[PDB]
Amino acid sequence: GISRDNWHKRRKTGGKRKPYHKKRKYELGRPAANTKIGPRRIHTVRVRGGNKKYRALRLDVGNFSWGSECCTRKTRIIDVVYNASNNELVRTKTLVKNCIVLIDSTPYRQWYESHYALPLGRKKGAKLTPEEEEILNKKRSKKIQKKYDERKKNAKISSLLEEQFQQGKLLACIASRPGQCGRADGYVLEGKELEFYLRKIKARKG
Amino acid sequence: ADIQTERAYQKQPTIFQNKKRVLLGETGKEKLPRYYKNIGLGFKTPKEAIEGTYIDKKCPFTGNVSIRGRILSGVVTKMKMQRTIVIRRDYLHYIRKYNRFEKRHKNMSVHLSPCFRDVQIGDIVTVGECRPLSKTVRFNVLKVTKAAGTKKQ
Amino acid sequence: PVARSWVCRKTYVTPRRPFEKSRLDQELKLIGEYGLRNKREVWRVKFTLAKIRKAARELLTL
Amino acid sequence: FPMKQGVLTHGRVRLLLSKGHSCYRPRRTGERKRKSVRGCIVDANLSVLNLVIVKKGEKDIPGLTDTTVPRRLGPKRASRIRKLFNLSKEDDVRQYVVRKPLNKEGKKPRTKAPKIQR
Amino acid sequence: ARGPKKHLKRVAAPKHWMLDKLTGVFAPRPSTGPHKLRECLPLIIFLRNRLKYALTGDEVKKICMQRFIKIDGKVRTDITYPAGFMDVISIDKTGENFRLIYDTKGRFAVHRITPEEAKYKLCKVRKIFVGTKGIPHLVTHDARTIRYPDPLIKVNDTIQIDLETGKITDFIKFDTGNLCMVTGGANLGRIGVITNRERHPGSFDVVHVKDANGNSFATRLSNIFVIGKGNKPWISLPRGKGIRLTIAEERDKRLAAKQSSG
RNA sequence: CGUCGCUACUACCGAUUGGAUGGUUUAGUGAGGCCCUCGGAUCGGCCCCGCCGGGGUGCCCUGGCGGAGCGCUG
RNA sequence: GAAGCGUUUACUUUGAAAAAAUUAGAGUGUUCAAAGCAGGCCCGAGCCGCCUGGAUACCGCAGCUAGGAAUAAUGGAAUAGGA
RNA sequence: UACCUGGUUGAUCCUGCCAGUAGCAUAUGCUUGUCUCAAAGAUUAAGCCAUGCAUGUCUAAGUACGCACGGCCGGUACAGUGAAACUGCGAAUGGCUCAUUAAAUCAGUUAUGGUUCCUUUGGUCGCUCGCCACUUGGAUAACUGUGGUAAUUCUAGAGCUAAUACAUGCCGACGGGCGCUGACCCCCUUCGCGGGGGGGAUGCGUGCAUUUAUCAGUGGUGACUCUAGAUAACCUCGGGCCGAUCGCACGCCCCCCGUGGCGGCGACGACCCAUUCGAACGUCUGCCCUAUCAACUUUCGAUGGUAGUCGCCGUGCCUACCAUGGUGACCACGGGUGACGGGGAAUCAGGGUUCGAUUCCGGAGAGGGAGCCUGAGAAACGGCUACCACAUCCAAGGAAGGCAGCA
Ligand SMILES: [Mg+2]
Ligand SMILES: [Mg+2]
Ligand SMILES: [Mg+2]
Ligand SMILES: [Mg+2]
Ligand SMILES: [Mg+2]
Ligand SMILES: [Mg+2]
Ligand SMILES: [Mg+2]
Repeated sequence: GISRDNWHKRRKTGGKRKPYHKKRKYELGRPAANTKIGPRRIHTVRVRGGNKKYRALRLDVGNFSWGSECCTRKTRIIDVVYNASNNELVRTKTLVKNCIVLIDSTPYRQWYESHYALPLGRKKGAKLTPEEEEILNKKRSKKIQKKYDERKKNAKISSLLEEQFQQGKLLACIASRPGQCGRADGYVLEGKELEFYLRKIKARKG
Repeated sequence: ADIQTERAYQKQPTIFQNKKRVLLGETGKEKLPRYYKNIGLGFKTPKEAIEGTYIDKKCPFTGNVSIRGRILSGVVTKMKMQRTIVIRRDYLHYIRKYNRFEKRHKNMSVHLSPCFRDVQIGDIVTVGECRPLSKTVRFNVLKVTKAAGTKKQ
Repeated sequence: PVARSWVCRKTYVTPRRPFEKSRLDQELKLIGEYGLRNKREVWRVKFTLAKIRKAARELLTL
Repeated sequence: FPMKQGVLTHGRVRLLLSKGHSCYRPRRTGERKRKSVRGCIVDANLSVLNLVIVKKGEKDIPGLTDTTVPRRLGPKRASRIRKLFNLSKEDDVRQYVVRKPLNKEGKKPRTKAPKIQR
Repeated sequence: ARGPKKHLKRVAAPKHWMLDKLTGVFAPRPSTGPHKLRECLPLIIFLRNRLKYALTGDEVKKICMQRFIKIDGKVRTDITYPAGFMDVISIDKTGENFRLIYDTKGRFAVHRITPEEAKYKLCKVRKIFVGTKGIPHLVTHDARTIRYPDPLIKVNDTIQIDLETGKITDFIKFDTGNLCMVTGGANLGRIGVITNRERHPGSFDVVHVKDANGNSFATRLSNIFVIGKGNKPWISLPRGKGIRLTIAEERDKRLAAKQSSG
């Protein structure tokens, strides 16, 4: 079928190479997974040596790490917004290893509230009183307040980042290979990388 | 220019670009750490690769390539490809019947990291074998020496 | 495949030129003296002597 | 040519048949083979039609609804014996197995019981 | 080929098996095991050609299936089991024990040993690493791996396996002045004392070894098997004490033996 | 020595848009396999919920027949 | 005993690594030999078995190692940007 | 054994070829008593093939309710020998041939720190806190019985019956510990404040393997982005492991007792690691003739860069965007080969010249191509699918092929 062989290429000098055998199995290639966004569909494929590979035909959830906060959560995928390799991949909404995607910020917002005890992702406050009022105060003891204001003093978020939190969507770059592992794990953009990808988005449109 | 000249973002994978920079560390552009490694075999890593800013995933010192196998030398012939050059290796082939020799040469496409900044045509470069970097590239420049030069008029 | 050996060699070497009166007479004298059946016996012992001399020459040059 | 369920035609089609589909058994592991088969639709162009009486009529068909033949051999698993005779717990489940007698003319007739598994 | 081979040619067999050409087309392709097939001695040829206990493969199969051979203390019924270097072949029915050791001419010799010496076996470590839960694992030149070794043992050192337990009794550090043995190449089967180890990074390191006669020979590091501390071996050496004699001295030794016997 | 005359032989030119056989190919059609999206001839489970037995004591433990939910599903 | 050579080679010597078979060649009365890889020893019969061999050499060119530095090429300080 | 001899002339010295001479290697002729080895449809046609055989396989240790035999000792699951069949494994080795193939194969060398690896061997297998377990569920063979077709190792319908087949799924170890979450409580500088520390109720995860991201720096390399740690999480329903398996002697504890609990030697089966056999793609150097082949490659990947896809992995292997590169008189590119490569063979001063289809190693192929299933391993052909070319049977509706295996 599809061949990964090197011997069908012209050699370095440009001369035509003649094959000395027909296609072997170990030099095969398989059709691309073309990982779409939607309810999970994973197809198993037997590979060389009897091992197993996972084709992620459709993925709706992902595992993404903040990194700066060392907070890794299982979030959901909204849509692919930019892809460095092929522009057509964005329009067809395919998850590849290096594509960047919009992910839900709800678990990270929840962790931020539960840890730093500071409003984040909230517009003006006093809108979710049965829960936010409890989680912010908890009337906790002297030492517990001493351990909360201890983590408060270094609690800051980049301006490009809390704006995304207000929007409810975070830019994240995949780091796994869907169609090889069957997952769409990744990391949340921050800092110079986020700034650069935002400028790329703006240059593409904006 | 800068190090971001293509559609993707260039970064060393082993280096965390963001360290949660807050008021405890002065935000006066703290330098991001640079990943370098000693390659062994007596080759000293150049200071340009030590303190540079370029990103090259195929650099022997700052990239993800290991030198092993054969270490050989050549003379730079062309300098007209992106981050890779072609060298000429001249040797003698012994023809037994005539009890004599025969000048013949082999070209080699070797990878030139941006750490070696002022290599010119004719200088002698020692390269080391690495994993296949491209279709015809299997070697990586480890050291550069000038060919009776270092004085340009 | 087979477990044969097919290692063999000729034990004699034929003379370069045939029909020399001197060589023919000398070999016939040897045949008559030692009761040999034909010229192949004298040729095989001549070849054995030649091989011995060849090995000795190699050792002498050594 | 036997007729295969799911063809949905009258006539024949050639189908690539894998292990345990129908109308074909594999001579070696992973072997598939293209076989001619008949569609599931019944018509006049047919030799023998297999039919299974699922509902009995008011009368009795001679030679069919009479002379009941047994199953050739009873259950072998302990659980199957248990569900056959409603055993609860340790009620002689070992000896409740059906033991069939066999009577050959040229030998002393004997009764034999199968080994019970699980 | 479309898969692994399972046949061996008689002429393509290792030379030290002393397999002659005429008797058979094939050779006993050793089963996979602790040792490589180029440097292993299969049990079939050990019992048929070295000790002459059996006449053919069927006879040696009967000996093996009657469970008398204990390779490394374990009963092995495989007819083509790879014995390999420094293994104990114990036939308790005859009360005899063999330590498989190369002789002077680089081939395994029938080496009879006492039962009190047959209970331990030296081994050369090959790789040292740390597995899960921080447990030091150590593999040997066999396929034998052990856990919790003394941290003093480094690579290409020697250990003393105690049979029936698979544990360590003692160890030998690889350094200058330790008696060793060459296990491959032109110097295969030679006993000497390590005198020098020169290092070639990215290449095979080369050691210089001097025997009792003072003859100095070099070899690669991977071919070195230390078998004793200082000048005293930890096991009984074969006849000749691993001392290589050139053609002249063995010729006149043969002449002296024949002249004394005649 | 050469033309001319006779006879043999060997290649050469030659209309025939000569012919045949290989090979690499452009353009088009294209069997079959694999993959993807569907598809659902059928084969099962639960909801049984039409009856009866019933049971800690119609408030069933359920064992069957069996309308069948005409649903949820493999 | 750890590190570098006051250049880089070519060359020469040494060592390692270089399948077996084949070739040369060691030993061995195959009845001689081509071959083969065997065989011999005392037995007064208890020899309730002893002594052996199955070497060695060559294996180009290319690659690895350690000595030599004559021959040949190659360079170091000239606007000194020299040690 | 480093060799020459006849032939131009009227005669002579030469150049120079022709012829002679010796081997060996194919055929052929004539002849042929003994004995030991021993090549043998390669050359043309890798052309076509009738027929028969060439790959099957059971131990005490997966499943026997065949009477096909048979001990029954006779009131009992199963004595045993066991056909068949399911299951497991092999069938990817071997054997054959040399068409293809000219830096291709192949030989030496080196790397895989860039990969997979049945099986053997050695590790690991209570490390996880979480109304069947004294053992769960459904089907299917073989078997009885009804057949169809001209036909084949074609099979359908009905009825059972097993697992180490196919699924399902606990207990136990299990007392707890560790890290977060922290109601509160206690000792504190006490004083009108902070206080410096302990215990801790309630929840959340705890093991190996997998996919991310992050921090520090037990062992190891010449060199890891190595191995091992720590944190946050994920962990794919055609979905990883965490024994529902099988034989041999049979024994120990009895207090609570007396009906249960403990037990040895094995076999099989395992996610993972190591080893063994390997395999695959790479590194450097090396190949015959040809210029009446001098410029090739780059639309259609040619040379490189960036990010992906796919693959077992590294790479233009492929895709997208870029740059215009790359190879050549040190012979590129093209063409030919009556070219498989090598170890080797013949000839034998030295140097060389020819031959290597041929039993060993490596490669390729199974009429020509192409595509796949199973499997650790095949682009398998004594496996399958299709086309092209040959070709077998036929009741004309269909069906069956691959001797460059031994004959
Ligand atoms: Mg059972
Ligand atoms: Mg050919
Ligand atoms: Mg050949
Ligand atoms: Mg072959
Ligand atoms: Mg298998
Ligand atoms: Mg093939
Ligand atoms: Mg095929």
